Amino acid sequence: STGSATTTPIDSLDDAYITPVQIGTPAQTLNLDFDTGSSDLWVFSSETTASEVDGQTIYTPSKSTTAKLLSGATWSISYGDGSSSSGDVYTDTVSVGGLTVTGQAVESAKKVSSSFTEDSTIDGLLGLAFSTLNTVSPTQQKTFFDNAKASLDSPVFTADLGYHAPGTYNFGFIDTTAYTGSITYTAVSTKQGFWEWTSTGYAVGSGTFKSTSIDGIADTGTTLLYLPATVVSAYWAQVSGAKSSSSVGGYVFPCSATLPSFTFGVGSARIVIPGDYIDFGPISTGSSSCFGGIQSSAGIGINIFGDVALKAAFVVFNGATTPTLGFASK
Repeated sequence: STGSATTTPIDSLDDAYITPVQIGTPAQTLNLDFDTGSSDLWVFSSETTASEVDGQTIYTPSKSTTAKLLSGATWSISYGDGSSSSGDVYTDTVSVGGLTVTGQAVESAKKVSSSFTEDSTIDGLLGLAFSTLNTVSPTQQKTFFDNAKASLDSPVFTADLGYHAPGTYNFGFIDTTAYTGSITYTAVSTKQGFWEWTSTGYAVGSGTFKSTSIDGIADTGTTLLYLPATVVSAYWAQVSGAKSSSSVGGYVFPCSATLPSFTFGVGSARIVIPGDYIDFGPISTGSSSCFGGIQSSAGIGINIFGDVALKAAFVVFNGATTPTLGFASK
């Protein structure tokens, strides 16, 4: 089997991407944030505290003939940006882009933090990291990909995120029309439950490539690119007037600037992030100070190849017995 679904930015900054997912019988379609940095599929639901729902589409298990309470199971998750959610669990039929999993754990939110409430366009998350990170207790549950894997034509999914435009998540096949050149594959460590790999270095603009190992995760659920302070300082030093602002919470730059590209290494290959991808616009409405898309990972504890980086590539998440990651230009 295979599946193919379009993913769409939630706003004009590409702060996140939503992909329609069919849950239950008859289908209830919710728009979920596919997150390769977590491993819970959770949704706004009929159980969610009413004051914490503001515009989201909810899953109502009582209207699904295939929904079953997973008795005794609870879940609770906290994300890197400080947001969180928690609730109980149903199993139900879940389909993405024509690919169907029966018995998928669908985590029903009883509580969500303010950032989720305030984002009316995100109806929940679908985690695509390794199932060892799944938070369901006392019986840990598998991700949608893990459940689908054996039925897939090939044990892979791909992320093809757009810059200010729709893109695609495919399951079970590599669309050879979706990228240019060849795909370069690189080793993954699953030790922390992430799609963790090591980039071979970077360049700023038309500058020379610096060979240096940068360990980090491929995380579709993180907006920006978080890298070591040394790397990030070297980037922003090439933008007149750029500075790290404690009050704003990262590097800012004059909105009048033309940003340089940023290149990262994948083995001997190179992925180029155009400067425009690094512009996250005014820090507040009408400001002439703009927020940078490359930020320091210092104090996160891990480097994160978020959407800023991933949207510059066609990315293969290879879930074969020895997982790997592939990157191609597009």
